[PDB]
Amino acid sequence: RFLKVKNWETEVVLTDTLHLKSTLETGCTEYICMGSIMHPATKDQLFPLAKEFIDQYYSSIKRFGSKAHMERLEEVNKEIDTTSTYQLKDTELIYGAKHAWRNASRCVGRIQWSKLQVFDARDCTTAHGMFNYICNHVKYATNKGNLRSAITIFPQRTDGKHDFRVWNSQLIRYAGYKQPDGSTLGDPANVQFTEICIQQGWKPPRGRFDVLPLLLQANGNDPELFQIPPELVLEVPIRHPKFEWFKDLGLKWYGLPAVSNMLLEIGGLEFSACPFSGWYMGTEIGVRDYCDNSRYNILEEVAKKMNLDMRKTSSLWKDQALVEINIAVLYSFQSDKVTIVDHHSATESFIKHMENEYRCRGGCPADWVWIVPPMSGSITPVFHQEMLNYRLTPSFEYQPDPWNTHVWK
Amino acid sequence: RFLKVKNWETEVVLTDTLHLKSTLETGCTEYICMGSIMHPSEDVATKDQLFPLAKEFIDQYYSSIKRFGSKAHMERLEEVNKEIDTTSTYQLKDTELIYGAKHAWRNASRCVGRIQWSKLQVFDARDCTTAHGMFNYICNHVKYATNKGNLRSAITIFPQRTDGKHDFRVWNSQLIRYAGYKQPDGSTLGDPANVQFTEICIQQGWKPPRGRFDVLPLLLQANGNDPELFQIPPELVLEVPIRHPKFEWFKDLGLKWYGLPAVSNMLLEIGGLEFSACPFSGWYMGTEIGVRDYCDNSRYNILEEVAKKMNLDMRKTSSLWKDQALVEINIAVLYSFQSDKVTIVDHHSATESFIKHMENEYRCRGGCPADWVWIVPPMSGSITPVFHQEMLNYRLTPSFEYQPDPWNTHVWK
Ligand code: HEM
Ligand code: HEM
Ligand SMILES: Cc1cc(N)nc(CCc2cc(CCN)cc(F)c2F)c1
Ligand SMILES: Cc1cc(N)nc(CCc2cc(CCN)cc(F)c2F)c1
Ligand SMILES: Cc1cc(N)nc(CCc2cc(CCN)cc(F)c2F)c1
Ligand SMILES: C[C@H](O)[C@H](O)[C@H]1CNc2nc(N)[nH]c(=O)c2N1
Ligand SMILES: C[C@H](O)[C@H](O)[C@H]1CNc2nc(N)[nH]c(=O)c2N1
Ligand SMILES: [Zn+2]
Repeated sequence: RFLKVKNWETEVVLTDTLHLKSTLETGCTEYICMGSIMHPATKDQLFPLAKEFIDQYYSSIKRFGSKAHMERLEEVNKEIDTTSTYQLKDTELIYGAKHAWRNASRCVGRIQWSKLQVFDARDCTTAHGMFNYICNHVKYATNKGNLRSAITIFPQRTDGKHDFRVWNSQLIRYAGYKQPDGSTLGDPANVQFTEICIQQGWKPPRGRFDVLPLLLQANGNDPELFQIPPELVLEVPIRHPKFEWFKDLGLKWYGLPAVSNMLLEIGGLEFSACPFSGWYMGTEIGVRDYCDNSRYNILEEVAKKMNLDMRKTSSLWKDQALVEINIAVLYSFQSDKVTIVDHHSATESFIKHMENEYRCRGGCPADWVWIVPPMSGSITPVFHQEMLNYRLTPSFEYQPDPWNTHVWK
Repeated sequence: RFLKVKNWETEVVLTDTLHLKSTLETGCTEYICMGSIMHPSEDVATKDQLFPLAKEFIDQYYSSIKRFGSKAHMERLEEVNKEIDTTSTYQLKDTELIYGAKHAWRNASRCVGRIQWSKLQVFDARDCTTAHGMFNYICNHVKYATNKGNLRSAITIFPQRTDGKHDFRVWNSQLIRYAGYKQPDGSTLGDPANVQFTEICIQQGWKPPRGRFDVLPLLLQANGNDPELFQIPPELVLEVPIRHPKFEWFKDLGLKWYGLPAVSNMLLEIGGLEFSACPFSGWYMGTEIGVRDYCDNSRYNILEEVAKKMNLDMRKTSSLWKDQALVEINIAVLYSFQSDKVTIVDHHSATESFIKHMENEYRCRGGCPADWVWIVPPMSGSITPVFHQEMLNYRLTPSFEYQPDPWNTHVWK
């Protein structure tokens, strides 16, 4: 009734008891494992989700079953009778937001989990208010380059008709344009959203790295376009410490990764607009953003200027060019004093974290498929780490795109 | 009953119906996924356990040859059923043996090489009775499979398990491996992965040359008896010296690797029968050597030396000095194997072939069990197509399974 996991590089073994607290499906069964699938209330249903979280919280402050505690257990249960839902105390919102990050199985950055700055935006009511909260988030988090992790939490879902949503998948993305001759300008992953913003009245500059506008939806109304003041959008020009022609590539990338399309679930409530931001692992930019074939796809471009044998795959010209690109990302950010972590430091930090979590908490849900970096996998320590994956609450979940689901006016 | 998988690089979606035939545990539950665990958690079948397993294997063999429900199919079932009832086991026809072996390979969810599953040379060694006999069967396998560098997939199959007390085992984990010697001071000579098995060999009288690339003796076990030592004849062990197309100094490293990878510690399960000794071999993907064998810290661990020779700034990690030297190593391995006309496949060619295979298998067979954590190569993962491919993992039989290390199990005399 316990589970061990081994590190085959170190032969260290850890015992998992924390898993005895999951409930949502993994999607796997004893007959099929779905570890690589990207995606596998009423009166009744809300009470116990709230109940278990309050017990969770009060257990986290020594005072489990305390004289206080039951008054909150009382008050929360009382409020659900009247408003149907209920509202978290500031204490609960901060705990719940920090623990959703703590339980994000796919996040390698979680050693930093309790150093989360929470911004309570639950008094927001209009897209204009949303824009204001988001601008203050970006400015705080960017912090001239000394980035700090933060989340802004907008009002919880109530009936579905009046959701608050950030339609951008991230606060800061570059735009994607369909070129008349079948090709794509900018970031290909963003063609659809970019066409919506254009359809919505955005006047695109139609270059590669055009920062998309914010498309914010408050209280179920139609979304509205807002352009983020550029003085808040910190960007880095990508140069190489060896190749002088590298600056000639015209490459830049922004400094603030901020996820804005996910759903945060605390005690049964559903915060559908909860943008959060950290700082980059270099491979996110170098390997995935620049080198996916469905993204900026610069491998051919870089190897050409490196003059590499591009005919046979066994020359490993893609591998060589990949390493160089990621050297330039990490070097460009460090030269411009913008926070960045390479995949070796990042993965070394996550082994520490797993060690911490097993000692003080008894388990750390982790998704090997996402924690292992997209490059040089086995030379990082997480590659040889067995992990158990299980779903703990509070949690970040996916949700449908608003445009697939929104009935306009 | 109609599970979907998506490729996130191409948007292709495939429909899996084959999963309905799955069986033994994945190791996962609705509450915990174990897809990154390496393993799970007198033991021989009864007449009652065996009847169903055999029937279903026979039913599926006869379905494969478009003879399901035929009189041949019906007599075979009755022949098997009676044999299990009288002898508490049964013997596969040779045709069934070959189909079973090929389909355990087809079914092997961790194998990226499966596009070759049906071109497999099966050697029926079920008439073997002694360790000397095994040595001979293995020598023939090595020579056939090596083929002067034009490698050829093969398996040799020794007698099936009876009561567990009389098993055939190849105590080696692979038929060709380099010895590893721990030292007084904690350093290791050779291959640190093989320190234990080397010590066993030495205990059994093997006189070790104590070198960085010593081919281990074979340690063969017939019919539950004590294992016995045999030296593979060196002329049958094809090796490749590792050099680099650009760095003249790379040969000064003194690297070499053997050409033939051949797994000899697994168990082949066909129709409820267990062939505890079934060495099988193919050809290498370069990353197996150039990433895992040479660059794992618990292995030969040469990144340090190679970076040095490349004059790499190794002060910080964010120089990516390990990444940079790992690439030039794997370039050298591909270049060496190719230079000497020894069959090898790079990780990009191999993953592209496997996507092609996996699609054809959905189309023609209705699914293709795959283990993402093992299919993705341990370098440059996301620039290979398997990284963006959703995969369903389930156990199809016939199958290769892990089994305990024999030295942990065997009782001596
Ligand atoms: C502080 C620096 C951080 C780093 C270096 C980091 C690193 C990463 C990386 C590399 C991924 C993979 C993302 C992808 O491939 O698209 C990821 C996923 C994730 N991170 Fe972090 N992270 C950080 C902070 C945070 C914070 C502050 C939160 C929430 C408050 C968070 C929650 C998540 C979640 C929920 C995912 C899953 C994404 C998904 O399912 O698509 N992370 N993280
Ligand atoms: C023909 C060329 C082949 C190639 C290129 C190939 C490739 C691979 C690779 C790269 C692995 C991962 C191994 C590791 O990281 O330790 C693997 C695993 C495996 N292969 Fe293949 N293989 C080939 C032939 C075969 C054959 C002939 C069989 C059986 C008849 C087979 C059955 C397996 C099995 C059972 C595993 C799982 C190993 C384990 O879980 O320890 N393969 N293969
Ligand atoms: C909090 C956080 C930190 C970090 N270090 N990374 C992320 C993911 C960010 C991200 C992902 C994707 C692709 C998601 N499939 C595109 C982006 F523009 C983006 F910012 C989030
Ligand atoms: C048939 C086959 C083909 C291939 N291409 N690869 C393999 C795995 C072979 C192998 C694995 C390990 C590590 C096992 N823990 C060490 C070896 F020396 C070795 F040959 C098997
Ligand atoms: C998915 C799966 C495939 C297979 N053939 N057999 C099993 C049974 C138990 C088992 C064996 C192995 C080693 C053989 N792959 C790895 C596992 F994760 C595992 F659960 C499971
Ligand atoms: C813990 C983890 O499951 C382990 O390191 C696995 C990961 N993936 C692998 N993939 C392959 N091909 N070979 C391996 O040995 C491993 N090891
Ligand atoms: C198919 C596969 O599950 C999918 O491509 C996953 C694999 N691992 C990943 N890991 C990270 N960090 N990010 C990703 O987008 C993915 N994609
Ligand atoms: Zn699973």
